[PDB]
Amino acid sequence: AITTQGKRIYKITVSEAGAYATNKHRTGYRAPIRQSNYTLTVPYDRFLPEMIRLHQSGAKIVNVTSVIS
Amino acid sequence: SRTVITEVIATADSQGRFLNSTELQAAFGRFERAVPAIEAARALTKNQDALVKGAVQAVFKKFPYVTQPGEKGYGDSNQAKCARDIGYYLRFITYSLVASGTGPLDDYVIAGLREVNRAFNLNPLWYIEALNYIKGETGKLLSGQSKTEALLYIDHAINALS
Amino acid sequence: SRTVITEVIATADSQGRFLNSTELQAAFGRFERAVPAIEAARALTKNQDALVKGAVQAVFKKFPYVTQPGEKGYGDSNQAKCARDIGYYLRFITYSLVASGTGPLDDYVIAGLREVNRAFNLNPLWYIEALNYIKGETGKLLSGQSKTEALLYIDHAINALS
Amino acid sequence: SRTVITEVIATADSQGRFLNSTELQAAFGRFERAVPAIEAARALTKNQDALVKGAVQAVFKKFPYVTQPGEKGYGDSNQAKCARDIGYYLRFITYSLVASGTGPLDDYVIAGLREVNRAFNLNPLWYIEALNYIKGETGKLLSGQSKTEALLYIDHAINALS
Amino acid sequence: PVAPPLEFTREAERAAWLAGALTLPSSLGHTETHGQERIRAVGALEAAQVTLRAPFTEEQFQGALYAIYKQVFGNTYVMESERPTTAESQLKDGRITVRGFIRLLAKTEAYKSRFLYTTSQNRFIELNHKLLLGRAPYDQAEIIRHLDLWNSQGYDAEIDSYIESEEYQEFFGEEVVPFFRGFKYQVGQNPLGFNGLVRLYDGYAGSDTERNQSGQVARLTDRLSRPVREQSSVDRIERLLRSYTS
Amino acid sequence: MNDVFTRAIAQADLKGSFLLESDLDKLASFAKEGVKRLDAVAALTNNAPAIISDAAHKLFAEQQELIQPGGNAYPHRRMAACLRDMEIILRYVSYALLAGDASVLDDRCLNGLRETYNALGTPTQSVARAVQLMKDAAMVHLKSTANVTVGDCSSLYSEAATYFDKAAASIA
Amino acid sequence: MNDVFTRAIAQADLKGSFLLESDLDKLASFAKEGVKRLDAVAALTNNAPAIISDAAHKLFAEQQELIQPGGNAYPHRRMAACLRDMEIILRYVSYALLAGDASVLDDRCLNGLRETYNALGTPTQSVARAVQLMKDAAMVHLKSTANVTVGDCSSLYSEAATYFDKAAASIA
Amino acid sequence: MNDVFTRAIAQADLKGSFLLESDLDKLASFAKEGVKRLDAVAALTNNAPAIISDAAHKLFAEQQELIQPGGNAYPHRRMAACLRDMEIILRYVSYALLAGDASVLDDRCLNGLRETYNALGTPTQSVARAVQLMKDAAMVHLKSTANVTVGDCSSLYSEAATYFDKAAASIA
Amino acid sequence: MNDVFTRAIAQADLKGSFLLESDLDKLASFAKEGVKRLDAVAALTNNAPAIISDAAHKLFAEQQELIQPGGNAYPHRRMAACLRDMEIILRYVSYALLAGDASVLDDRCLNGLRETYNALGTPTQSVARAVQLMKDAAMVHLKSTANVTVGDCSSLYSEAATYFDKAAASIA
Ligand SMILES: CCC1=C(C)/C(=C/C2=NC(=C\c3[nH]c(/C=C4/NC(=O)[C@H](C)[C@H]4CC)c(C)c3CCC(=O)O)/C(CCC(=O)O)=C2C)NC1=O
Ligand SMILES: CCC1=C(C)/C(=C/C2=NC(=C\c3[nH]c(/C=C4\NC(=O)[C@H](C)[C@H]4CC)c(C)c3CCC(=O)O)/C(CCC(=O)O)=C2C)NC1=O
Ligand SMILES: CCC1=C(C)/C(=C/C2=NC(=C\c3[nH]c(/C=C4\NC(=O)[C@H](C)[C@H]4CC)c(C)c3CCC(=O)O)/C(CCC(=O)O)=C2C)NC1=O
Ligand SMILES: CCC1=C(C)/C(=C/C2=NC(=C\c3[nH]c(/C=C4\NC(=O)[C@H](C)[C@H]4CC)c(C)c3CCC(=O)O)/C(CCC(=O)O)=C2C)NC1=O
Ligand SMILES: CCC1=C(C)/C(=C/C2=NC(=C\c3[nH]c(/C=C4\NC(=O)[C@H](C)[C@H]4CC)c(C)c3CCC(=O)O)/C(CCC(=O)O)=C2C)NC1=O
Ligand SMILES: CCC1=C(C)/C(=C/C2=NC(=C\c3[nH]c(/C=C4\NC(=O)[C@H](C)[C@H]4CC)c(C)c3CCC(=O)O)/C(CCC(=O)O)=C2C)NC1=O
Ligand SMILES: CCC1=C(C)/C(=C/C2=NC(=C\c3[nH]c(/C=C4\NC(=O)[C@H](C)[C@H]4CC)c(C)c3CCC(=O)O)/C(CCC(=O)O)=C2C)NC1=O
Ligand SMILES: CCC1=C(C)/C(=C/C2=NC(=C\c3[nH]c(/C=C4\NC(=O)[C@H](C)[C@H]4CC)c(C)c3CCC(=O)O)/C(CCC(=O)O)=C2C)NC1=O
Ligand SMILES: CCC1=C(C)/C(=C/C2=NC(=C\c3[nH]c(/C=C4\NC(=O)[C@H](C)[C@H]4CC)c(C)c3CCC(=O)O)/C(CCC(=O)O)=C2C)NC1=O
Ligand SMILES: CCC1=C(C)/C(=C/C2=NC(=C\c3[nH]c(/C=C4\NC(=O)[C@H](C)[C@H]4CC)c(C)c3CCC(=O)O)/C(CCC(=O)O)=C2C)NC1=O
Repeated sequence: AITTQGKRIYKITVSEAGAYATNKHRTGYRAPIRQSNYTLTVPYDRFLPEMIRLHQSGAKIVNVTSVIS
Repeated sequence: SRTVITEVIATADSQGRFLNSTELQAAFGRFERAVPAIEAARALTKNQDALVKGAVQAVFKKFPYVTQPGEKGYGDSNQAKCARDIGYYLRFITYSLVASGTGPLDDYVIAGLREVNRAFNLNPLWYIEALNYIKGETGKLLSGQSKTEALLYIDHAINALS
Repeated sequence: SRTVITEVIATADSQGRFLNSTELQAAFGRFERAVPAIEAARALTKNQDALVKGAVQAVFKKFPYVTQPGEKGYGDSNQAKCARDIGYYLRFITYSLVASGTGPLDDYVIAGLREVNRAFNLNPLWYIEALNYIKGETGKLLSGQSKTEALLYIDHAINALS
Repeated sequence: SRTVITEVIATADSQGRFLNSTELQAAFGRFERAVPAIEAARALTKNQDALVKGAVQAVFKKFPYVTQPGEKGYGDSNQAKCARDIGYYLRFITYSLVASGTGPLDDYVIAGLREVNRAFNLNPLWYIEALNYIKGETGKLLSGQSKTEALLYIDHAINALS
Repeated sequence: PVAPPLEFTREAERAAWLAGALTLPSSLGHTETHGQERIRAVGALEAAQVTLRAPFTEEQFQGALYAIYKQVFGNTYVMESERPTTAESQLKDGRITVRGFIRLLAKTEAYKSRFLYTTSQNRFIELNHKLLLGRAPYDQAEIIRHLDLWNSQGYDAEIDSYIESEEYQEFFGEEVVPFFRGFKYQVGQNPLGFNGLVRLYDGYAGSDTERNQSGQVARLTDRLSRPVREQSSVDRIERLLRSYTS
Repeated sequence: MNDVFTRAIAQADLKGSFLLESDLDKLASFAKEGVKRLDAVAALTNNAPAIISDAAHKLFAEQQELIQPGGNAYPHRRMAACLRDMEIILRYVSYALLAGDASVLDDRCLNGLRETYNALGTPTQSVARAVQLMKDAAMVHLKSTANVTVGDCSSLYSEAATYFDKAAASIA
Repeated sequence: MNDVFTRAIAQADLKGSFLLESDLDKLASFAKEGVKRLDAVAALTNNAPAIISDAAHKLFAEQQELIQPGGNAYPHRRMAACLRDMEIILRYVSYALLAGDASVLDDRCLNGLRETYNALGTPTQSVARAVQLMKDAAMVHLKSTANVTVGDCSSLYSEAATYFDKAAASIA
Repeated sequence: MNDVFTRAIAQADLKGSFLLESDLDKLASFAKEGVKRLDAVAALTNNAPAIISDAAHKLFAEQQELIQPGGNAYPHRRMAACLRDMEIILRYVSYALLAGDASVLDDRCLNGLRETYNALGTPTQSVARAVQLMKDAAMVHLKSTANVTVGDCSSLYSEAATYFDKAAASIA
Repeated sequence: MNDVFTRAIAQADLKGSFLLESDLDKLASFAKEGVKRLDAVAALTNNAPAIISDAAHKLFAEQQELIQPGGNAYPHRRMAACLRDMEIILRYVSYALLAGDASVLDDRCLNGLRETYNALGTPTQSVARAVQLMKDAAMVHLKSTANVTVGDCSSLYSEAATYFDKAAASIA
């Protein structure tokens, strides 16, 4: 994250609607139950794997904004 | 700020469960013994101003150089700020007594206290001597459970200062 | 094993901190309510046999089909194990009364309850009925405060089974 | 079977009376004697395989012809049967050590030994000298008190064979 | 007619009478009613999970920080000359989760100083598991993957492989402070995961500190060593003999 | 995250002066009924699964479409989660009854659940119906004079009524 | 007829193996702490008339119908048979206590006792009550500390209680 | 872990040799008789609770000292732990049965187990007995000829006997 | 980590028996004088920093080679380590004093302390001497008659002295 690509963090809005709730039901609750919708920030260098991860869990995003630029 | 009640709520919600026998028993002790601390707070709020002057005088005798110029204490405005600080500490001690817990005291004084002493170069020993005067005099105004609750809270404040 | 004492000490140590006023307050409430609870454990230990026998009777009467042959309740061994189980629950109720907390229950009977009751096909309802009975004459046997304590622990056990 | 405790009870019971002093003294003697017997059983149990192999080889030494083709000893099955027989004797000797009585021998080996030795043409001298080997081998395995007990049982089995 | 009527008094009487021999004290259980005393890991198991919800207050936030430091840095002391105040403030408003704050601590120079410089890479992987995950490593599959990831993508990606992992996602997630959980059977482990966490964890009082006599040598590569690469021992023996006989 | 005592302290600190006659008067009045409140809390926590089961049976009684396929609680997991949520709201109502302040329940869940149930597709008036069903069942279980000393607990029945009414209104 | 040693030996033989280390340790511990067993057996033997007489007194005061004309312990012959049965059962309980095993009891005094009593018409409930009364009167003697070195014998008390309960539950 | 396919590969490799024709013959035979192997594995799987419950019943029948107070399996948490251990060993035996070689059972399950139980104080003789009891109660389910084509499967029966014996010998 | 009550419960459970009447008398007597125990714990807590400071002053006056360059406690970090060790050990002694048993010490405080000190090169004799000095500094505060009710607390003094001695002997 030393170079220019590392900066310009982005703000991600994530919703965990039933498409993810059913997968959590079949898998189980091992972290405390939390609200479906929230707002999250992820760096550019780590934007790809984190968003692949949130799609893997089944959560659906609303929109993404740019904190810098 | 939380008392026994709200810490019980917090732990029961944290474990994702209802309130069991132990939680209700601790809340029972707190509810039943809320009274003596309430008369302790009564006796302390009757005597706030006398204690403000007593504490400032005691810290000034123990620290003579503070009043002299070249130190913070010199000046009437700084005298009034000392009086206001000790009044704040006394009010928060009565707040803790009423709340039956160190919650109000802790989050209104202790949270971010050492850094603030570092920043305005306030000696915690000034407040320690003032609160020691408060304790020594509190040995006479209050008797029984109320007195020991007041002294426990004053001792907690003193320990947190050091 | 959670007590008031052990829960307090574990919460304190989890914050690397000494026991403040509130923790000693909870422990004082526990020591003030340890008299009715030890009295209740003494009573339920005097009447251990009557309670166990009555509970086995009540389980059979409410579930008559169990004792008929080709079922779990048939044979001397399984009814001896029934009385053994009810003695276990009663022993741990008295333990939870003495320890003024549900530590012994949660450690012994409720830790891994459903998995054992499932792999041995045991039915929760049998023990719920036995504990409902024990609650029944626990109300009759204990006057006032000890009654409420013993009923709190028996209700904890019943809701764990339910 | 027939041990010191069992013989005491059977004698006190045939006469139809409570256990008087002499019975209790014999019981005490056996109970205090049980320790050396227990570590003797430990020693023989630990050295099971070595003792069995040594006994088999002593058999094949003292009776060289038995290993020739056309007789009892020839054939891997018959060697395995010899090892199994030695294991049986050794195991029942340890049993009789633990019971502090000659019961297990007189039940599982000595009872009906001659008839079954005669039917299969088994030579008693085979097991006699195999037990002699084990007798010598516990000369070093066990020393002091427990050696007397182990030797006593080994030689009792030998006397039963001869 | 043993019992025509409803009342079962004889059956209950005999059941209670025969239950007496069933509750006799067994052989012994002094050290057995808690084998954790043999593990010497009672405190870790009875230390409940510490979390940080959204509406959290000042109280236990310092407690949450203390738990985080005690877990991540071992029992090694952390002088407030080393505590990152900016990260704590970023946590106080929820701009970062507990997971993000733990990522930060892992990437501070205190964490590196303690676990990366004075140590080899095997020890670094073992400590990363024991601290950021709670468990021991299972096999050299994990060690090889993590060492290759380090040498190819830097300490940053190496620590991310621990923090943004799936395992960390379920077991702890966003708002749970890591705890030693290999003592309890975790699904899909070897029997050596529990043994490894037991060997790494020397006690509640002890710690995995750099500044000791031994120089913070590896504890578990010896333990994790044989199963992975000693299946070919028998034939390697003949190869070594063949080389020696020449 | 504040109870009655800490709420009064917060107001006293915002107005900045010591705590006066009347504030400490109501605080002592609340302290004398501390056991009177503990007993209601204990009744709620002891009858919790019973109240949940009764509310489930009723709510599935008058209104049937949820049981039918296509309902928000039709599949077996979804109605399991329905029982989970109704248990959680009952638990937070017990918390509110103990402390005396709706805020701990309100800020934690009342805001979030609204939009969350918009997202999931649950008709909120059914949730409010479940809330009032637990209101009735909990009143039934708490009015029980047996096994405890009698008293004028109308204050606590009223307070629980307010908690359930406000929960039903806010979810809807 | 068995003792604990022969029980372990027979079970091992059925398995077919040498006695395990744990079994050897248990038998050695039984032998070591068996002098307390000798004291308990001597207490039962020495005081046996006292136990029998006290049990008879409490039973016949408690259950009057037996010693009435037409009652089942009415004439001197039936009363003597009653006392003789009590004495025999106590004798075999002391036997089982010394042996550490209830085989002799269940094998000589209880393999055919319920059927015998039923075929004689004797109330088996009263016989079980008599056995319990002997149990109490004999515990009063075992717990005595006179003439002996003070120690802990809770396990022996529980074992003797289980033998009395075995008799009382295999008669009734 | 390795099945028998990758055993053949590894032994072909570490001598730098292509797989022989004979080795391909044995592996093709393994593949053709594979369907019977799937039947055996499914028999172990679908009847797991039955096997585990039967083995547990027999185990606590033989040595009651586990379940009585002061015993390893007593406090009703350690009972669940016992059943879970037996489930795990059964699961790994079925894995080794599907694979064809004991790599799964001897690597993922049996490496650190004996001294794990030594650390916990658990008796390992009882655990080995439990494994053998599961072998007995699982052969009967494995031989069930109902609802399946009939054929000779003594090979797989010997295979599963060897795997259970291997687990029991490793653990003890 | 077991208070007096849970230690007694564990012993009772191992004996497979209900809690005796004498044991309940012991626990009732403990819980009766428990206010004295609370006072002692509050004196160890309220006057803790004074105890650590005074004990450290006496320790570093009596034994000067620690603060010398090359000494074990020489730099600032090692002085802070000294102070935190002493505060932790005083904290754990207060914990044990409240609980009533040294279970908290041998579970958490002293779990691997000697191993740590032998790894760090720390002289364990110095740490034991520091714990002794904390004992002397803490007895003064515990015996402070001012601000409490007058009553004999010799049992608490002996118990706390045993706790400090046990901590020193475990460190030594
Ligand atoms: C069919 C033939 C037959 C007879 C005759 C008979 C007598 C008899 N004597 C008994 C003991 C007794 N016997 C007596 C008689 C004494 N009372 C004193 O005034 C006198 C000095 C003395 C009589 C001369 C007493 C007081 C007892 C009470 C001992 C006990 O309580 O067990 C009892 C036990 C009843 C009980 O304990 O309440 C009976 C049944 N039993 C029989 O089966
Ligand atoms: C603050 C504590 C807390 C609460 C209160 C809470 C409620 C809650 N219920 C949910 C799903 C649900 N909620 C319901 C219940 C509704 N449908 C019908 O049964 C009823 C009319 C009605 C309840 C009375 C159902 C059926 C689902 C399942 C939706 C799905 O799985 O897709 C969800 C979405 C994610 C999840 O399944 O966990 C939340 C957040 N969650 C929390 O962490
Ligand atoms: C520490 C706490 C503890 C509890 C609570 C406990 C319950 C318990 N009871 C058991 C026996 C049993 N329990 C029952 C059911 C009972 N018997 C019937 O007469 C009644 C209808 C019914 C009681 C109301 C049966 C039928 C068995 C033996 C049969 C089997 O295990 O499958 C078993 C299995 C152990 C064995 O095989 O003997 C457990 C685990 N065990 C514990 O160690
Ligand atoms: C950062 C400091 C550090 C280093 C460098 C290090 C080396 C290292 N070498 C390893 C194995 C190995 N090492 C080698 C290399 C050797 N074998 C050949 O004969 C060569 C002659 C010789 C190289 C000069 C090989 C081939 C393996 C793999 C062994 C196997 O998979 O069985 C491993 C374990 C698995 C892996 O390869 O990641 C480590 C960690 N460990 C450390 O803590
Ligand atoms: C550990 C949990 C706990 C329990 C079980 C408990 C029972 C309890 N009930 C009490 C009296 C009481 N209990 C109640 C509550 C009942 N009155 C009825 O109307 C209602 C159905 C019900 C309330 C929902 C009342 C009103 C009193 C009289 C005290 C008062 O408020 O003036 C008291 C005070 C002494 C006395 O009995 O006179 C206790 C300690 N206390 C506790 O800390
Ligand atoms: C001839 C028949 C015979 C008898 C009567 C006999 C008694 C006897 N009791 C002994 C000790 C003992 N005796 C007892 C039993 C008593 N203490 C308990 O508190 C109970 C009150 C009671 C048993 C219920 C105990 C506990 C010991 C000490 C055992 C030990 O811990 O070493 C000893 C060992 C030496 C001694 O300390 O005196 C003997 C020889 N030995 C015999 O060969
Ligand atoms: C994936 C491979 C794997 C295996 C096989 C495994 C075994 C295993 N069993 C355990 C517990 C246990 N297991 C048992 C079972 C024994 N008790 C009786 O003797 C029975 C005869 C016998 C069962 C066959 C008991 C009693 C415990 C708890 C021990 C204790 O609390 O002291 C534990 C300690 C963790 C826990 O508390 O659950 C392990 C590691 N772990 C693994 O990762
Ligand atoms: C859906 C997953 C799946 C299963 C379950 C499966 C088993 C399976 N076994 C078959 C035949 C068979 N199954 C068995 C095994 C049984 N016979 C023996 O006597 C035992 C009772 C027992 C094994 C221990 C045998 C011996 C055959 C005959 C095949 C041959 O001649 O080798 C067949 C072909 C006949 C048919 O399709 O109806 C299948 C599909 N294959 C699969 O893809
Ligand atoms: C269960 C709670 C707990 C305890 C008890 C504990 C003991 C403890 N003391 C330590 C360091 C230390 N402790 C001391 C203090 C001792 N040496 C001097 O002789 C003093 C007189 C004496 C104080 C009484 C010193 C000097 C060190 C540093 C030694 C070194 O760096 O080599 C360390 C190493 C941590 C680090 O790397 O900084 C531990 C784990 N840790 C814990 O988490
Ligand atoms: C934070 C909660 C809380 C605490 C801890 C508390 C302490 C407390 N101290 C008390 C008196 C007392 N306190 C003490 C103990 C003292 N005796 C002296 O020698 C020692 C310096 C010291 C103990 C080492 C004694 C002896 C009494 C008199 C009551 C009795 O003897 O049992 C009492 C009983 C009321 C009385 O008779 O005055 C309490 C409740 N009060 C509270 O609300």
